[PDB]
Amino acid sequence: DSVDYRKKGYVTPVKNQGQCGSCWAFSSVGALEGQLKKKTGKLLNLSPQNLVDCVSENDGCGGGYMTNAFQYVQKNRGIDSEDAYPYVGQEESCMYNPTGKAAKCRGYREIPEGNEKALKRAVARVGPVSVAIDASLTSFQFYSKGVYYDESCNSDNLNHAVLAVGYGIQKGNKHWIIKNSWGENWGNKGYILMARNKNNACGIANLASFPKM
Ligand SMILES: N#Cc1nc(CCCN2CCCCC2)cc(C2CCCCCC2)n1
Repeated sequence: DSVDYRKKGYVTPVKNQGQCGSCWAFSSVGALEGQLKKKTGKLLNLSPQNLVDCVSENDGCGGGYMTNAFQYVQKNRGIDSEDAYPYVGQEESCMYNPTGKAAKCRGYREIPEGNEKALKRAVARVGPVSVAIDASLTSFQFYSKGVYYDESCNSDNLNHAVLAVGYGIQKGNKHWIIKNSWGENWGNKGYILMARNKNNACGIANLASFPKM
């Protein structure tokens, strides 16, 4: 009763957003990449920078919503690849070119708010899902091993965007496998296991969505 999409080729390497508020763009490109692999049998790194620069409804390096990024890729008729529109860590003018186009989107669906059952179904039936969490605690930041649970985590304080790449159980502890964008150096090779079915720990199911392809 588990899945790990890193084993299935749905997940690109861990990235480092640096000192830009673009976690949302990495979340979005990660969910898009998964769907590229689901639909086509192959994926590639997609461009966070395209999103930071071209999604005007978001705040570039000052934050943004994944749903807005998916809406943008749909309306735009594409998103460039990372290699075609590479990541520079700051907002620049929108320089999207359809010649670099690597993925398309025909909408998105939002998981019902606070429902981890629905989220589990979504991860099983779609693949990697974009989620948002309270990552503000010192204990999240210094995570290294095991299943992260902190009683101080605030589910109404969503301040960081990440990506659910699977679920399972470790040492009796149900978990979400979370891909972050703080470099491979952070956590466990850029990954964190977060508590699953512990009353929506850190608001994991409060802002969950995936792109349609
Ligand atoms: N990276 C990323 C990222 N950075 C910010 C900027 C805040 C900077 N802030 C400055 C003071 C210290 C704490 C961080 C906001 C968000 C999103 C949160 C998750 C869901 C809703 C969408 C917005 N993500």
